[PDB]
Amino acid sequence: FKQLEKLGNGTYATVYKGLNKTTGVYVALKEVKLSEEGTPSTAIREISLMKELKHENIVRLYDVIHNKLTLVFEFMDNDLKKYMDSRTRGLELNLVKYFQWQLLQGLAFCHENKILHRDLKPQNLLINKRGQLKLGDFGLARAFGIPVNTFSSEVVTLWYRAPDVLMGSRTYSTSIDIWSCGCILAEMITGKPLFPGTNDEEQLKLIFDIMGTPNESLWPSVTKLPKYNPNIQQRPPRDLRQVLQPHTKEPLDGNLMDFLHGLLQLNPDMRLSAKQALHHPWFAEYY
Amino acid sequence: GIPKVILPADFNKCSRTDLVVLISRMLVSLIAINENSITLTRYHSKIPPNISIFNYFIRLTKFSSLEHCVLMTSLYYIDLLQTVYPDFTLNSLTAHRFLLTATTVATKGLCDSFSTNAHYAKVGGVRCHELNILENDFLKRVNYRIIPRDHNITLCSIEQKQKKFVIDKNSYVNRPKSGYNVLDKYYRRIVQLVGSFNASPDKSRKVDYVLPPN
Repeated sequence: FKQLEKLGNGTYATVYKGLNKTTGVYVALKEVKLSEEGTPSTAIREISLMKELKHENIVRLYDVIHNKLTLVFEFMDNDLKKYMDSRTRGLELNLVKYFQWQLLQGLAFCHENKILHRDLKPQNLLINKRGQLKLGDFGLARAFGIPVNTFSSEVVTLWYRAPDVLMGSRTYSTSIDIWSCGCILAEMITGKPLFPGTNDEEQLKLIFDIMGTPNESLWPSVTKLPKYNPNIQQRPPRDLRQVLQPHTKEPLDGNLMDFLHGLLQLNPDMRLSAKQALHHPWFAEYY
Repeated sequence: GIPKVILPADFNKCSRTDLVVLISRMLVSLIAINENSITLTRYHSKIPPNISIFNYFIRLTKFSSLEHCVLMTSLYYIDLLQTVYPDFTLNSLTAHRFLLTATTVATKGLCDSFSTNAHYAKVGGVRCHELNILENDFLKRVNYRIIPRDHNITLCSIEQKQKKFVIDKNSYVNRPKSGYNVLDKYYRRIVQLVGSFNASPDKSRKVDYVLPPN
């Protein structure tokens, strides 16, 4: 491999674009800093799970190269966040549907192998020159088929985080990823993020200003959440159509809307499953 | 006469002192057999350490907050390494260093709460660097295939670097619990083999262990 351009960054890794020396195949070399922490736990987790996730909608890990450690990922051109910036405005609805198809397809695979991504956002939704969408960066992901005690992790933005997770929940299941999907969706539809919060407190408030405050009645589990407040000013849910429609060039049909509500229930158990999502009347014409 | 504690079906709902006695038991039973039956490895000590496996095992547990599934995983990692690192056999020269290693790869690999190698090396008795290369060794030999799953070992064996022979030697769908049936399988096994008081490390904890016949 011969590196030929840096692409992004973090405190964990420095990512470059390179080339295979047999097939002309372009690759993304992800150099992981290799230390009192030994072999970055984040790598052990990524490398580990990637080997376990082969799908046409999950970025592939080709190999590992060993005082450093380079993760060789299948090179992807840009990402949902970067792809949208290029327009300026939300994407046209036939393209909005297809992208949401691809994301749910790859995630439905994760969830089937009992693995949560945990941090889905448009940067993590990479898109090749050929219009394919693939989930990437499984640093914060876990094989939840291994019943270990769950603690959440510090993330750079909270705009895609489930309200219950933000309320300190440590028994969340596969439903954490479905919330992010409903936010990814609204974003693609409108252009702007659905819950552009600044912090733990604001994000929750911003969810409740639209989704309504939690319905203790049809969600009794919420009273057990560590960051739960019984003395919140109760809010009626604002109907999503009058929030999105003003900022989407095309009319929002009923199907699209039922689908969207199905993803953005407050109560995890009311949240649609990835499998169930892919058989919603909204995706009928794909069959 | 000796106490008779009945364990639960789910190993998580079970005292992790019990698991540390159950595993240690299984460990010295392997150590006896594998021996009473030589290119060295990184898991080799110059001489058998003067601390029994159990007393070393609880220590790691107490002062590194080793979760249950990690304790089960640790045991499993023997069968892994023993199947894919020809050179490696569990024996009174490999137990400790292997254990220290396994333990801290299981945690860092599979868990949400974890320490630094520098923390783990201290409790384990080794220099930090000792543990770093010891951790790196394992990950290379196992090809990072650390998630205990039904077909994991096989897939690890297949993903090895393969000798070319003249004659070639010749999806978790529908599989129960998506192929995460390994750690229970091990839990049930050690209660079946070393569950009674007749194994070898009698000294450790005087108890017979039962598991409801279900």
